[PDB]
Amino acid sequence: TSVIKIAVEPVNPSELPKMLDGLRKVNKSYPSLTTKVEESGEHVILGT
Amino acid sequence: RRWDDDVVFKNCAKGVDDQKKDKRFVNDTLRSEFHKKFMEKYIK
Amino acid sequence: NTQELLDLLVKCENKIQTRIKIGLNSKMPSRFPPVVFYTPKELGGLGMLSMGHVLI
Amino acid sequence: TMPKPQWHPPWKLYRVISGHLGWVRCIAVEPGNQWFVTGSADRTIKIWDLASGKLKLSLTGHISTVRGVIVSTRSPYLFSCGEDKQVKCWDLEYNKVIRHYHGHLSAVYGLDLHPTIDVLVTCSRDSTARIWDVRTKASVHTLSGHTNAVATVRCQAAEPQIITGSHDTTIRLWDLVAGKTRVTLTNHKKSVRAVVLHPRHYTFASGSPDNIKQWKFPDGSFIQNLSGHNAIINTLTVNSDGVLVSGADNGTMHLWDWRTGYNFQRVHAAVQPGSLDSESGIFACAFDQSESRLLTAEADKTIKVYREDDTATEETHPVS
Amino acid sequence: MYNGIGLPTPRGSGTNGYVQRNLSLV
Amino acid sequence: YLTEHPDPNNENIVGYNNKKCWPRDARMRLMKHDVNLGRAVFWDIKNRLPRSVTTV
Amino acid sequence: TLQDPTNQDPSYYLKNTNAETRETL
Amino acid sequence: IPWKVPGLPTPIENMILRYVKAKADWWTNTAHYNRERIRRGATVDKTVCKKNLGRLTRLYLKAEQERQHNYLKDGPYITAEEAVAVYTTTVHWLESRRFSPIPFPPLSYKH
Amino acid sequence: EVVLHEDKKYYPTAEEVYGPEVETIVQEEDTQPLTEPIIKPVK
Amino acid sequence: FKEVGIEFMDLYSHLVPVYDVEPLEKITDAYLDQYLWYEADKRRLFPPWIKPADTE
Amino acid sequence: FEPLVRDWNEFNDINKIIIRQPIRTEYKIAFPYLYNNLPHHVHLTWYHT
Amino acid sequence: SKYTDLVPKEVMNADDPDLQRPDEEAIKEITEKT
Amino acid sequence: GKRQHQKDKMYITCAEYTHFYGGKKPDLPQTNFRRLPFDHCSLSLQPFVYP
Amino acid sequence: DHNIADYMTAKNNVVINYKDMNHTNSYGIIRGLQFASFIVQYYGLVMDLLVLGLHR
Repeated sequence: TSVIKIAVEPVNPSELPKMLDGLRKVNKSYPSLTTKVEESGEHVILGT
Repeated sequence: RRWDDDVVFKNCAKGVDDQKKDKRFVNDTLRSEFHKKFMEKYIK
Repeated sequence: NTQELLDLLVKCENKIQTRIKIGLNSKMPSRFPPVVFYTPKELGGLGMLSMGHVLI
Repeated sequence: TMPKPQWHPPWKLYRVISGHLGWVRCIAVEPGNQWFVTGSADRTIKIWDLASGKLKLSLTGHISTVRGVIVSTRSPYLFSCGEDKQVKCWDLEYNKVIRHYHGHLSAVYGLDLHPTIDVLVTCSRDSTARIWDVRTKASVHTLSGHTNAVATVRCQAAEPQIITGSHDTTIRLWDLVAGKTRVTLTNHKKSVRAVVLHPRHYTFASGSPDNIKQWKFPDGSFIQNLSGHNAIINTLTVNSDGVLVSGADNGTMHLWDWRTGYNFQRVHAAVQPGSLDSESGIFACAFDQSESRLLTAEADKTIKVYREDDTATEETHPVS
Repeated sequence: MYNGIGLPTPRGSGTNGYVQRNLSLV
Repeated sequence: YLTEHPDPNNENIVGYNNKKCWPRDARMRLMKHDVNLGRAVFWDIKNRLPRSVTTV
Repeated sequence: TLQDPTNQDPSYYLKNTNAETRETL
Repeated sequence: IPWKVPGLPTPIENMILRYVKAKADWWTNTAHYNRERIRRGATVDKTVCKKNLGRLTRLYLKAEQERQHNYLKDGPYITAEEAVAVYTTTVHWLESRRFSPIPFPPLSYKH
Repeated sequence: EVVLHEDKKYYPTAEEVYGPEVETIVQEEDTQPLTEPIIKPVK
Repeated sequence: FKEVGIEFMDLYSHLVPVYDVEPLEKITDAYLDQYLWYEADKRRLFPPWIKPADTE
Repeated sequence: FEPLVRDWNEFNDINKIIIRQPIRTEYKIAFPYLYNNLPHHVHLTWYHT
Repeated sequence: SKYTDLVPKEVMNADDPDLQRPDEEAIKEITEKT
Repeated sequence: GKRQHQKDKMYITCAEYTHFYGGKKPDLPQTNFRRLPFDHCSLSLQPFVYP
Repeated sequence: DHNIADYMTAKNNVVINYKDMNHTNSYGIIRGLQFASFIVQYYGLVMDLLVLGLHR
């Protein structure tokens, strides 16, 4: 199970879409990686 | 009977409305904006 | 309560002592033990008041 | 008397750029038309955008007035000389000065790069010119012989490879490999401050306060006297279409036809808001690589850009 | 700079930069 | 204040300057109401005083 | 959506003129 | 001090005004960044602080002398209305506080 | 209005002296850092 | 009156004007200064919000 | 050595942090991309033999 | 040294080819020599 | 050569020019978080009563 | 007393001279007079009455 949970955020807020682009790429590349978006806008990664 | 009834002056800060000092480039250096800010900062 | 000052005071106390050692053409710490600075003028020292020997 | 000269349209001012804090002394355009570089009495070198006219960058290494800039075509370098006796090589990958040349005795007044060999040639107020290896920073030669400050220096592949005009009112045509003068041209009466080489005509013009003279390579044979610009002229620039520009020290440009020596336009531009009417003057001009726009670096601290006027015809402006 | 404490360089500080933990914490 | 100086892009937080000496819990929180209340108070006091005699 | 976090005259300047000022001007 | 030389030809005078303005820009910019270095602590040399103080004083007095000239030419900045309102307000204040004005000190003044 | 000393302007505007058909650019600041190269190499 | 000279005290972060007045005049001004403050304090000219006060 | 590199926010807030163990410096050396914002010029270390 | 070489030479395009600069082979040879 | 006075040089240094004389400032954050709470009137900037 | 007031106001009207330059002061006060502090406080009092009201 993926229970270790890490939150990420770009340094320049205007640079947010590129991070999202990057997130989709890691989601394809690691089979059991989970990415969520919370209510408060954090982007969260679940790994092992 | 507002709290600023017996106040002598009004509207005194209507001129400074907009700051556009940057676009105006003066070739005279003592009249330039930079030097006026300099002299305001350092002779205080 | 101001830590910036405490850093600044340690720096400044060391600059004053180093300028006195420069005046004597030497910076070797054992020719200039702190007795020569801190001792009061009534005994022949320079008599400087201390603020920079604290733990920060 | 002469043939009918070719028709050239007039040029009009369309853009004034103002960011320096001293006289703009030199100007040069990158080989790919994206940016130009100006040097100033401000001691900064500024890199501007050629399309938008915006300031990209400033570089500040020099100690005194930056007197000449040039951009290398075969390497990513910018070379600048100055009145602080120092010639620097700027690496545009790093925006850093990477090497410098030493041995000049006084202020360096201009510099040029040889278009095939990697040498740099600088001319100076100690009345010498010097040929520098670009890499190893060594004077291979000091061209000596002028008796007053060398004001301008130009280079080509064909013989003669170096032309220097000077404040002792003479022109000298040099052998690059021996380092000796071949030809001395003493036709001017006042000091020769600007020399221009035609792109494909194998001639060159030189300017003095007297009049412009137009000469023939390799031997220096006099062709023609272009007269009428009664001012100290600081720069000559020639177009590929045959337009010659003379920028004066009192701020007037004269456009000329190279072929016939016909003066078809006179331009005198206003000064910037702060300045004095005596502050008008032109220290450099350059066409871009497209040759569509003309850039003049001036003494009221502005860069003025001229554009060729498309609505005018031969019928509107006749050739007299 | 171990554990986010200390001067990144002791140089020009006027001191050797030795850091110890507070012994009077409760 | 918002009648005289309308702010559609809410840039009033940009000019406002607060004490960087204290920690973030201790500095002023730049909330919309409070940033506009402060600017309105200052603007009212600034209107009191003729520019020829002095200003703030 | 109410909330989605992911997105002249001389007597200008001169209020309250008193009697002595009006009479003087 | 205003500089005029009556005989002098105008090419020569234009050249002189050109080069004096160039030197003035070089002087004033150097004043501008040496003050920044003095304030930040970058200089430690005392003669450069003396030179900057000298340059700064001259620049201040050029500006201040202009300010006085503009005051006399461009009018008082306090209008008649604002001045009478300031004056009348002070009179009402002093009148309500029942202030007795200070007299000239007599020569047989005990203090 | 009456113009105060810090308000007053001595010279006419740039587009007053050059005209409408001329575009005036005042560049006080630049748009790149020194860290970003002018000729950037390919990676 | 006679002319005053001006100098600047360099405090490294700004400059302070220092005025030099002739001595005769200076004695007369110093006497007037003391007298004016004594009578103004006795007659209660300055209301208590005006600081620095002598008492604190 | 000498250092190589030389605002109010929600992401850095202290009410949200569960301080269970401190993060030592050794952990930041060991997994540098996980425990550092901005790892520049960082080398991955040999994991285990 | 004489007078006749300071009077203005003919001003017209008698010969386009004569004023044209040498070809690329000659300039490459002189470039290599130098 | 020894780089003995590097802050005070014969010209304006690169960092000094950036920080004071018109170099490019990084300018990282712009109005990062400026949202009125949901319970407040947009005009008054105070808690509403009749929404 | 109007005599004292004339003396103070006339005393502010002097030539200021540093080195080769000099000009007449006619606008502001010269802060280095001995009684200048009085003038500032008293003139500051008038500015206070602008910021407050007479009533407050």
